[PDB]
Amino acid sequence: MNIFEMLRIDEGLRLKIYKDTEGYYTIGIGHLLTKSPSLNAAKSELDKAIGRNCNGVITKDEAEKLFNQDVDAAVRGILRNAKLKPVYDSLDAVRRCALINMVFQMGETGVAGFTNSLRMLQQKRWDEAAVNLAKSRWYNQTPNRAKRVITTFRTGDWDAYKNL
Repeated sequence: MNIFEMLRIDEGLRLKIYKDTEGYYTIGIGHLLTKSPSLNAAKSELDKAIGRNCNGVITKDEAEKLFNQDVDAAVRGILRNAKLKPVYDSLDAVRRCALINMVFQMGETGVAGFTNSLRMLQQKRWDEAAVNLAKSRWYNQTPNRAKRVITTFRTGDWDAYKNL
């Protein structure tokens, strides 16, 4: 399993504009278009993102391209972040994937605010950090996905995703 397959399991694939768990306008493989309430603002972002007139609809191909960009940007963001980089560097390949998934879902900023868990992750206190990560809006709002990611940090392997 790899980062793309893992995220693709968590996010899904929709070729028509849709709403987030959060109510936000999205398309493809979890690509947020706008946090604005108008479908029209969304459409516009969409066409800006793709370089064509899409009329709210994209191809598989366009979805994966956006996905390639998004993943690349998540990793580069982690690398640039003073709070994130040190943790990322300290982790093994599998756990690195779990951080990357959090970053993709919630942005650099959001994750960098998980101060205490980050600390425990750096320290390799897997069980403690899993307990701390669960005490969040993130877990309460998207418990099945949060639990998959959390198991991944706890175990260091891909079993939470085997099922799926």
